[PDB]
Amino acid sequence: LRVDEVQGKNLLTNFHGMDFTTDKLRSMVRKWQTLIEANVTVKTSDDYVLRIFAIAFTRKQANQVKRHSYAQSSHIRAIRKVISEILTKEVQGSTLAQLTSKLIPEVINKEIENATKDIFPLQNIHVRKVKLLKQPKFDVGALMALHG
Amino acid sequence: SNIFKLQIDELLEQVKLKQKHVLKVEKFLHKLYDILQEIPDWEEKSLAEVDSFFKNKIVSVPFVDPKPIPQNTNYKFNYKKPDISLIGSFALKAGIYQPNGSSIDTLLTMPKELFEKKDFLNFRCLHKRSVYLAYLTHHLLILLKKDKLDSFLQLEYSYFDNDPLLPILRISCSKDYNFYKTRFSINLLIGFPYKVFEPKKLLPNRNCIRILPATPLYNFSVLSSSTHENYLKYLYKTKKQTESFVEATVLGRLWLQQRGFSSNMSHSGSLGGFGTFEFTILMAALLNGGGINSNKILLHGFSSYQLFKGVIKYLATMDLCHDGHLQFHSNPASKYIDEGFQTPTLFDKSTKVNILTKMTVSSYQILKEYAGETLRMLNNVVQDQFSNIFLTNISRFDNLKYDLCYDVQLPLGKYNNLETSLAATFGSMERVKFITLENFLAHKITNVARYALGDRIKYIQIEMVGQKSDFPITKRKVYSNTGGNHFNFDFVRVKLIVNPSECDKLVTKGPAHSETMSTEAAVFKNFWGIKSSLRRFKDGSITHCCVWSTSSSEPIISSIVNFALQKHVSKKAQISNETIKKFHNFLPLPNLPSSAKTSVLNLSSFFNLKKSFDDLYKIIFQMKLPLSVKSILPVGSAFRYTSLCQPVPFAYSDPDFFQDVILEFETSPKWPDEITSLEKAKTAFLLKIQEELSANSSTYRSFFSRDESIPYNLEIVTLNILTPEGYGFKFRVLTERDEILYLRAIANARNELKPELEATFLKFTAKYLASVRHTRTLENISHSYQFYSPVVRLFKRWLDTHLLLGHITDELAELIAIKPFVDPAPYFIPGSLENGFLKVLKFISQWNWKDDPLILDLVKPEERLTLAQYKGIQMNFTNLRNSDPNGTHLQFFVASKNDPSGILYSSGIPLPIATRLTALAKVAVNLLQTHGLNQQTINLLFTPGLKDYDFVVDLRTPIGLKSSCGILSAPSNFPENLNDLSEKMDPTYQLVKYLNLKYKNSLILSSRKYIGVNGGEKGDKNVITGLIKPLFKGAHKFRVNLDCNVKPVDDENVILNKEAIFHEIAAFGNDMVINFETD
Amino acid sequence: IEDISAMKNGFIVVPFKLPDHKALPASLHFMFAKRHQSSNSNESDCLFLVNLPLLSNIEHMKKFVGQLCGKYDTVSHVEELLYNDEFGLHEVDLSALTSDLMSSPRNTALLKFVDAASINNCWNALKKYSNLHAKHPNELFEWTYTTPSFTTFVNFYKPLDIDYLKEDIHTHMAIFEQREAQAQEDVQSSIVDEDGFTLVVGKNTKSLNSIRKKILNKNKKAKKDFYRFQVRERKKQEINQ
Repeated sequence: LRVDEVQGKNLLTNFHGMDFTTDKLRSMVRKWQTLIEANVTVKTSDDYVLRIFAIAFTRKQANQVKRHSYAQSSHIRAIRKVISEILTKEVQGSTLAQLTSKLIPEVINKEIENATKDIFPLQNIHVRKVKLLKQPKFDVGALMALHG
Repeated sequence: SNIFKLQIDELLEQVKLKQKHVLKVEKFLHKLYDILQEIPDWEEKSLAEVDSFFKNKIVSVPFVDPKPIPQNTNYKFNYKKPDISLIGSFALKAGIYQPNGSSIDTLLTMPKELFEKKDFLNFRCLHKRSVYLAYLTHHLLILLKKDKLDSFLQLEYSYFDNDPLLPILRISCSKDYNFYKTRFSINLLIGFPYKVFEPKKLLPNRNCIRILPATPLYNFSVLSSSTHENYLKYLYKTKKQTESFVEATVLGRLWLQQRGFSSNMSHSGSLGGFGTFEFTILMAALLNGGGINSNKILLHGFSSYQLFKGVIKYLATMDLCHDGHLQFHSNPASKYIDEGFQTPTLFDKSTKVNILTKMTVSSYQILKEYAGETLRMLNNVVQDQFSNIFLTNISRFDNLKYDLCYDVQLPLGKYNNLETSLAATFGSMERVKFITLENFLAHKITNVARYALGDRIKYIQIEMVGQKSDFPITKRKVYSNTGGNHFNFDFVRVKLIVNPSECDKLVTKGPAHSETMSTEAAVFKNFWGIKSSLRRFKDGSITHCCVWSTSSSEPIISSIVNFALQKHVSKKAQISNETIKKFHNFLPLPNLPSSAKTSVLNLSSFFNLKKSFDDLYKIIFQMKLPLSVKSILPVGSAFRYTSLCQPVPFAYSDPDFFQDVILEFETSPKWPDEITSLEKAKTAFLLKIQEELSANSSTYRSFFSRDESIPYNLEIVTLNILTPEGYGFKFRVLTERDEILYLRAIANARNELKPELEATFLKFTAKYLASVRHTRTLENISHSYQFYSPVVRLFKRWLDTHLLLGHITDELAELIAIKPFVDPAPYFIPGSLENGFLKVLKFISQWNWKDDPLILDLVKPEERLTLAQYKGIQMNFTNLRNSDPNGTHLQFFVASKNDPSGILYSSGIPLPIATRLTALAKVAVNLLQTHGLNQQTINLLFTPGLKDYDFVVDLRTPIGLKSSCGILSAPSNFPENLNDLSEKMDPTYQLVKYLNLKYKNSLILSSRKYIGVNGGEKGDKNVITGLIKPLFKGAHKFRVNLDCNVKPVDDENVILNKEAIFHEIAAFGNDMVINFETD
Repeated sequence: IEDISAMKNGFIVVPFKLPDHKALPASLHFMFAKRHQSSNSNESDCLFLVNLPLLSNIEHMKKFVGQLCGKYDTVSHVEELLYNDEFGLHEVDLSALTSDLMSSPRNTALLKFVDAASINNCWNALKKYSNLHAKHPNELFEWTYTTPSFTTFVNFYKPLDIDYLKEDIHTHMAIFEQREAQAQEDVQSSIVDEDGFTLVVGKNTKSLNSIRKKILNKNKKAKKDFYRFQVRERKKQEINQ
């Protein structure tokens, strides 16, 4: 959270980023699977620009006997393409208020999984990182309307 | 860079009539200079004789205050006759065919010896000017008496550029030798020699005159009268140099007159201070220089557009008044000094005069921004706007150029009452600083208001209105006992373009507090007095301030002007601004705790509704469902700050009580393929939400409507959750299998129903798919355009009062009302509720459908519609106006980046209602340009109906609805069973829509939907009108395709059964309707 | 003018009065009647009724013919109303336009009969009534507005009853899922044409209508060299230009 306005011994903060803790993705990576990762440079409905990341791990199905479940790298290109398309569509159609409200209940993840489950299974899709790059202007009234 | 040159050429072709109306007035000036050549001389005499000389003649001699007495005037006059010439605009051949009547200059210069080389004392220079012009006026009157041109010409004393110390004589051609077609007034000033002085006492800071306060108007006016041909000579040198100066002159002076900087004056409380000549000589200054390293920026060869661009860019970006200016030497380059002169400033070393001192600080500060705005609308390569650059006229109107204007009524009486009325200082040093009460009062009132507002306003303008720039032959100056004074006004109008963020900030703080008081804290306390106090804030800050009280009807900037006018200007003056009270009282005041003290920029009722929605939003996400909810997002007008009554808790009959919110579930591949079973699945999800919410969150109440607004699917059952905060929400379900299902209906429809179902899909896209980005952009744009939500609430009350808001869509109203903000050209961004509403009306009148669309981009000032997108929406506009070039079914084309098709929000409304809209637009601006702004003007401007609307059908309702609709003049419950909202709400809107849906071919109906915003102070008065189609004007034979009410009298013809149609109207609405009238 | 009740090509004026309004101080509504006999199931022997009034449900029409049978002893089997599009809602059928299953003149109405004697007796009784109202407008049997609109159409603000639309949604989705699995199985069987041909059907297509609509919606390599004549004509092109 980045402090932007300050009044009444308070600090009035706006969404500046989102990360994972390193032990989360280290608790996700296991060998004999492929990690697909995507990142787009998108602009929201404001003049904020975001670099938003995504990671997604290939899954072996139930009744799969062979141990690997690797991706065939054409499937990696197709999955990274559908992921980049769906999160550059989920931004540009959100504000930072609507996008923070979007990535609170992890719902872009279910969008990605439902878009991807006719290429590869792909367990635990995450977004892992949202980076602010450049911000438009101040707009104190919008900040105060975001707070209340 | 293709149509601007044709704009230049067509502008010159429309302003050039310079072959027939120039020769006759040329030869009339030829006869006039022969007249003054055969005028005779007048030998050396004095004032002691010349007072009784002019005693019992007909022509009086002008003067300035006080009348020069034979004590201090031992002064004598000489009458030497000079050479005549053509000066200024006519000297450089750029006269303009304004029908209001332009000018021409006459050279009556003087010899070096008739007037001594001691012109630096007590204005006897202009006194001998006055006596020379007086006897030349007298003998020109005798010479016209002998040459029989008495009847059609009238020689009148008038003001040379409104200057109270240089009066002149103008011919008015009042009603083979007659003159009644071209321009009227012909000026007569005198001139001086070029060298009558000493160099070291011509700067605007000197003084030698009586009791060392300096005198800018004296040492400027004497040097302006000195220089009337050196200017002409070096302007002829630069005219022989560049071949673009005549076209540059006509262009820039047309710019200046259409934005109001005509060469009147600014010092005397007048909009102006700058003109054609000043523009051309600073253009020549920029031509010869502009750079610190002697950098030339203006090349003496190129075109008119780039010359206009370079000089407007330079005088827009580079400062001249507050810090720095540039000088040039005419007899040649220019330099920049960083030394501000606290006046609009540019200097010579050849004429040694400060030119722009007819302009004041405020008029320069508004000139710089006018140039900057026209620069900023020259540097957009997307649109073409040369109407908005040159052809439009913003200074023809009074309250569109400025957001606020107050009538300072000054009944301050006579000069013996000046001391005991005016609370300021008048005396000797100020009478040598400023000339009169007019220009002193202008400087003092603008300085007092500028200090008392400061950061709450952008720019200030001051108007001594009623200013008479002419006075007849039988008087020496202006005799005017005009409404409580003896001076050249009747009241003042102070005008403000304001900072809308800082209007209703109820603290205008001063500097910080210390042990020893500052000069700034000192002048703060000498200013405010009983308001000046010491306050600590929540952030730990001891500061001096003055805390006001906010009010809805009275913006607190008005109370600041009232306070600092009734204390530091007069003690008995009045301030009048009641149009603002009229507009702010037309906005419905909400039934909220202490809602009369709340300002009009307070959106906290919407914010409280959004907080209740946040609670319900978290409850719906935390409940568990057969699908994960993708996103639940609101789309309501209350969520984009548009709702008419700002929503009170528990207002059943408020039509925008039930707000609309679109929830979508995750992209399931198990949605059905057929539309009615799809909608039964969507409402199955809504029933599951209902059952879980009533089971767990027991304080929430919910029931089901049945929506019919999207046609041909009569089962979109949105549930209506009534929250414990007194709010209601309409929950829709967007699935990804909806748009492709409707596009499928387009694909396999029969070929006579393809525009039918395409209109149905346009309604679906307008409701579900495009309204979401519509409310997103308007919610993000309302925070950068502050007054936009109250001007839309006024505009929608206006539409509902004129009973067209039943048909025209709210989103359409929001886009036509967002036009004066997101592209305001060439007006500024609206800083008033009144200015916003009047500029909405001016745009909807001035804008034409059949040629020009409404392509506008909803963004913040300083993502943009590019040239590609703009030419694309231009292309589909031209395609729509080739498939139908007269607007039969598509009347408005309002289009944005959010929806480039245009037809979305403006489809479906009839051409009768659209013609009524553009007619009421032109009617409103016509009455505003005829009458002017008064309480009765605004009263009729909101007075409904009473025009060629054919029906009047007056209705009631068994209970008033305004305690239960939140416009106050209390319900804080919900009924035990939810079938009582049905009797509480009003039915007239959907009953009229059902009637128009069944009578779509014979007559349109119209009504009002917000019932008691227009229906009296009780809230029951609804009206219905009808308009019969142009097809059903007479008596036609019955067919298969009549679709009307039949009543044949013969066997051939059939007529309407009008009596049966309104009998069944009353049998439909029998408890509600009370009366019927046939216009 | 009153005395005329029969238009040029098969039309009958049917007038009747209207009740009291407080703000109407001769209010009379018309019907245009015309018999027609077609060969269809519901298009046989119907009276085209133009300008049947606002919200014309079954109850006052049944009352109309009941008082007709109470006045002139006329037998009539009329318990139905067909093509009753009052407002203009059901001009298109969007379910049949979007999908195959659960499926398969403006300001007129159908008043359909059963028998030749029935339509004959009611027809000359209504022609006799048109002629006797053209002779005297006073003592026709008149309409009692036992208002159907105040109950049957006052639902614009009423809450929908929960168990009722619960059961409607339930039974509708039951029969839809039943015929949807039927429409899938009927394509995922073996469809062998009578001569020899088995129809290619996709893996998860679930209907035939979507297949034939996909047909309706979906209604070379190179060379510039390599041959004797092609290199010959290219040499001729370099000689030419």
